[PDB]
Formats: sequence, structure tokens, C-alpha cells
Amino acid sequence: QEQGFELRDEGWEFGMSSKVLFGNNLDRLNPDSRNTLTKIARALLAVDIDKVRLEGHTDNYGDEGYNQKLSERRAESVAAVFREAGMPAANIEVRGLGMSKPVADNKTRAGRSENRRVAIIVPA
Amino acid sequence: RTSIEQRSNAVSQVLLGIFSYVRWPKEPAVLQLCVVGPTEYADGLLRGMVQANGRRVHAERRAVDNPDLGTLCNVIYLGVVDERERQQVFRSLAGHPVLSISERGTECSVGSMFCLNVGGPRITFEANLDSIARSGVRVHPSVLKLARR
Repeated sequence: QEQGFELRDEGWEFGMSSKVLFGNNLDRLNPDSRNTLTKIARALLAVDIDKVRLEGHTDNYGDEGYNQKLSERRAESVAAVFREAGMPAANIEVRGLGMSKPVADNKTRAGRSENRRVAIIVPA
Repeated sequence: RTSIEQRSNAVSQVLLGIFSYVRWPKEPAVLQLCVVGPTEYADGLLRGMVQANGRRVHAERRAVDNPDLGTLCNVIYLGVVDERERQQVFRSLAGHPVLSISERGTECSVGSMFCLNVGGPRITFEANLDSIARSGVRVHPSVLKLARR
């Protein structure tokens, strides 16, 4: 039902700073991304979610095959953080989508930067 | 094993559920819900609703190619549209503070924040945290307990 109206200021972890973005051709998480991820993982485990799908993505620069594999590496970097936060390994699905599903305009630096991402998906 | 009316009422309930975990940076007096594209389970929504906090939810269908969806609604309930149509809709919404929920749950990789699975014994959903992060609205993690009830 509508119990969310009882919520006060605690635990709002899915805001604008919770996107998981990567540098050009990078597949490693920077210190603050690791932090966000640990906090997302903690938030999820705090609401009894311990199962996740991680979908990696690239911008459209370069070869499609190379980008498919880069997108997998990005999702893998995210998976490792979920495992170290205590999420069971078998409950983490990893998937690379390469360049095929952009969220933003690849013709700008800012848009390509929004496309280099891992989307955390929480299944039923 | 479930009727169309049962499913539509269940969709109405889960949407009210989800809305209660959401905060808009500028809360309207009346929450504007837009039903966009072909739907099976929106007839209940379209009779209008009241939130448990007192706020009325005004529901209308709008066109997929309306360029102002992002300023005309707080919430979009997205029906079974093509890939071109889906791209059109999310281009219009980008940068506006909009809660997005899809009727069908096959494509939750990009676009909707929540994608419902309505066929079956209870409604469940998937949540895409990247879409939530880009939405401009605040969504509390405990919204995720609704998918398991």
C-alpha cells in the first residue's frame, strides 16, 4: 500500500549522484564510484534485495566487438563490488550491451560520457 | 486465473504504492499522470485516483509524439510502443522531473524506471537504477519491497 509517506530523510540512495559512469575506454571504478556502489549495495541489502542484473554499455566510438567486450568488463567491475559488499555471487547476473542501447546523444562529449555506464537492474 | 478488471485494479494499487516512495522537487497540488501509447491495464488509472496523503491524481491519455510530455506530467505510464516511439518519448522526457512506469517489462534496459509484469498471480516489477538516477525525482529504496508483496 502507501507506506512510503511515512519515510522521513533517511536512506535516499538512488539520486542523481548514484549513476555508475566510466572514463573513455576505462573499465575500472574510481574511489567515489566504489563508495556509491557499496552504499547502493548496502541500501539494497537493507531492503532484503540480494539479486541484481548489471548491464554494461559503451558510447559508439570504435569497433563494435571491442565495445561489446569493454561493456562486459565494466559490468564485471561492478559485480566485484557487489560481491565484496556481501551480495551472493550466484545472484549477480552480468551482461554487456556494447554500443547498442545509448541513453544520451553520442554526438557530444557530455552525451558519450553519459553512455559509458553500467545500469543496475533489480529483478522481480 | 486473473481477469482484466482484477489486473487493472492491481495496476492502480501498485502505482499508488510506488508514488508514495517518490518525491518531486516541486510537488504539485494535483499529480498529473499521462497514459501514453496502447494499454491494456490503464482503464482504472483513467478514472482518476486519490493518494493516501490527500492529493488527487488526474489521469489523461496523451500522444506519443506530444513534444511537451515532460512539462505536462509528473508521471508517465507507458504502453506497448515501438522502438522509434519509445525513443521519441524519452527524448521528450529527458531533463524533466518525471516518474516513468511501463506496462510491460520486456525492455527495462533503457527508458522506464519501473517495468511491470502484470500477467500472473501478483504484479511484480523490475527497477532500473540508472533510469531512476537520471529521472530528476527522488525514489526511496524501500519502494523495492512492493515487487515482493
